Formats: sequence, C-alpha cells, structure tokens
Amino acid sequence: PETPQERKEMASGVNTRIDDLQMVLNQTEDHRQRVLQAAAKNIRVWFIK
Amino acid sequence: MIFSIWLLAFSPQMCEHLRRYNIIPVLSDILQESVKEKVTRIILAAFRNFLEKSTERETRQEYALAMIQCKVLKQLENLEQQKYDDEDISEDIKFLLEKLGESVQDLSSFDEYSSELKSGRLEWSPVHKSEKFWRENAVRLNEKNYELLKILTKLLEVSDDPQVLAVAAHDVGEYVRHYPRGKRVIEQLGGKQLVMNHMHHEDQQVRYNALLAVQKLMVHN
Repeated sequence: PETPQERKEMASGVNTRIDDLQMVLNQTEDHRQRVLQAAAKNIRVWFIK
Repeated sequence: MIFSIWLLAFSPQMCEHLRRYNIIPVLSDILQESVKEKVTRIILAAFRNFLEKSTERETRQEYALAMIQCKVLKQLENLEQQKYDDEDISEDIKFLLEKLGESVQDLSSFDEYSSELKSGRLEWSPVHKSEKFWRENAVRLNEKNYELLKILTKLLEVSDDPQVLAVAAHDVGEYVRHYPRGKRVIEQLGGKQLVMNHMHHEDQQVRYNALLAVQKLMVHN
C-alpha cells in the first residue's frame, strides 16, 4: 500500500494471518506427532501380522 | 437362518413390514465378518431381493442407505475382486453395486444435502463423503445469498452434538477444497474462528475435522 495508514491496515491482516497460521501449525505438528507415535507403536505388531 | 430371511425378503409385502427387525445391519455384519461362500451368496441374494422386491422407491432407498451406512458398498467392491464357482454371486454383487450406486447418486443431490442441513441431520449421511458431490457441486452452497454456508457456520456456533460439529467442519473443509474462492466467504461469515475453536473440542472427531477445515482455510491467500 501507498501510505502508513493503508500499510497499517495490511499489517493488521498480516499479523492476523501469521498468528492464525502459527496456532494451526503448532496443532498441525502436534497432531503429526500423535499420528507418527501411534504408527511407531503399531509397526512392530503390523510387521509380524 | 439367512435362507429363511431370504425367503421373507422375496415378497414385496413382507419387505415393507420386516424393516422393524434391523436385518441389513445384522446381515451386513455377517457378510463382512464370515468367510463362507454359502453365507455370502444367500445374504447377497437377500439384499438383491430387498432392493428388487420392495414396494417403494423410498423403502429401496432406506435399505440401500442402511447398506451403504453398514459399509456394504466397500464390501461389495472387495467381493467383486474375490471370485467364485457360482456366477449368481457376481451378478448379485453387480446388481447391488448398481442399486447402491443409484442410491449414492440420489444422496449426492444438492437438494438432499440442503434438506439435511436445514433439518440439522449432520450424521455422516454418505453425501458428506461423496467426492463426486463436492468436486462437481461445491459452488452451489453460495445459493440464496450463501444460505447453506450460513447454516454450516450457524451449526458450528449453536450445536452441542459432536457429530453435527465434526460434519459441519468437514463440509466447510470440502467446500474450500473444491471451491477455493469460498475461503473469503467463510471469513466474511467468521466461520474460521468456529473451526479454530473446535480444533480444541472435547471430542477427537470434532478436533480432527475442525483441524482439517481450519487448515484448508489457512492453506494459501
């Protein structure tokens, strides 16, 4: 944007998006770790089976 | 016993009356769990008799819906890859796969989808998992000034039921997945915050679908 005020409006959008993304990403990574951990139990059993 | 059930299933009058006994659930469990070709054949024959002989298209749809819900279509697809000494098994599989395919086409109607949303019946009706529906129809949710999205977000605001919540989140996810312009619409409805709350819901089924939905909302500008 062309002015400090329009840049502030864009930055409010960015600050919103980046926080939201990081909150989702934290839970995304945590969920990946649960999925991996569940499978890391199961591989032993599943390999045998 | 199932040969006796198959005899009952032959007559249209009995096909309408016997619905009360929950036959398709029980016989679908047996069809999934039991290996024997005899049992398999006579169940597929009973199912064919139900969808052929029922007095109503609605009774056929009730049976076919119960079969689809009871994972019968997935089992039929596996049974199509399995092979037999009696081709009547394969013809009954093809007949059922076609009649359940028609039931999926009926269920894939945007009017049925709309009716289920308006009725709040967000209960994993197979419409929700119809990739064909979402891929080819997701733009339709914009109708009547975005009325179906207003319902989905209102259900994510109002509902206690984890099924209704998980399903409404799933629907928001598929809406974005097949109509990316819809991200801005969900943001205009505030619905991003509802799925961002429900990713912390007490039920993992809600958490999972809410996580998928917020992830699709957040996937790109």
